[PDB]
Amino acid sequence: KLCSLDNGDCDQFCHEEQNSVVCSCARGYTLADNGKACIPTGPYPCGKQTLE
Amino acid sequence: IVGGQECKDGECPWQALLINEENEGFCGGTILSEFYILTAAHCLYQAKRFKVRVGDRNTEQEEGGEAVHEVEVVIKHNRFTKETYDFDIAVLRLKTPITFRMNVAPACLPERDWAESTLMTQKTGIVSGFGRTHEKGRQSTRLKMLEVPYVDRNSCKLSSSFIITQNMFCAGYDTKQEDACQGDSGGPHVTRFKDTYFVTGIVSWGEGCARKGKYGIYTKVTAFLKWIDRSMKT
Ligand SMILES: CS(=O)(=O)c1ccccc1-c1ccc(NC(=O)c2cc(C(F)(F)F)nn2-c2cccc(CN)c2)c(F)c1
Ligand SMILES: [Ca+2]
Repeated sequence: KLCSLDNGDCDQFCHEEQNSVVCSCARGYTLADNGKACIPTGPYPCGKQTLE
Repeated sequence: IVGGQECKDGECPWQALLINEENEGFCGGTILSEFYILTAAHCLYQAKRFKVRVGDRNTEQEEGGEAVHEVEVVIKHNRFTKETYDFDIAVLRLKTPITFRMNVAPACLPERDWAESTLMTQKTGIVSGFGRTHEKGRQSTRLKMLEVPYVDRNSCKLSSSFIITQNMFCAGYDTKQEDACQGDSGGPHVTRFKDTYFVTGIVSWGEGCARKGKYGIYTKVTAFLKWIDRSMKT
């Protein structure tokens, strides 16, 4: 199933390479060490509501 | 927006409002970055000279978090025509960079393939704006948001009196009286995935608003990602 299965456990973008899951993020986000989570680089990353 | 709810503090930070000479909103837009706004091409035909306001939620009181930005360059898709309303998309590069803060933030641009198989296959999306709250009414002074379910392409086409091209998609309700309306055009249609909102559409048109058997028509963002990218480098 890979990406077809819970988005391959990715926080955001998910594609398959070598029949394996590879996660990626939108600009302003850095891929975490686990290669799945997307971590913001600043106080206002794209796509996040501002609840402060 | 007909029906739906008021956008509470910080819930729709990527909403932008195009204001004319008289300082009144006539169309919406989406913040893509500190310098770029996404909107509808048909919104450009109105208002010879216009500005962009971000961070607003109540057009009446001057609140304090609002900010106006002049447009440096207007990038309208050349294939757009009032005769078909196809290619209803445009991008605005502002003179000065938007400063992000409470109620001011960009929506994420997704990847084509992923967006189509993961975002647009979602049950619903969210549309927002300061448009009319009824087909016959004035522009809303309060910013509203409305969750609109994705509509099957087949149902979409047969329900429409006009041709639904591949640069368009349906969202909304068959009979329930909630829909986007005049004035929301050019505004955001976002889809949430794990608490992150990605731009998926642009309020484009519809036969009236919240009419039974009719749906809201949006410009399909995934069909213009490359065009958007090229435009943001202009
Ligand atoms: C030019 S054509 O007809 O030959 C045409 C040609 C080819 C394809 C499509 C169209 C077409 C149809 C209706 C319209 N009319 C509207 O889109 C509209 C009117 C109103 C209000 F006046 F309020 F009734 N609100 N409104 C609208 C705006 C945004 C979203 C939604 C969603 N519910 C509705 C429009 F522009 C274009
Ligand atoms: Ca205001």
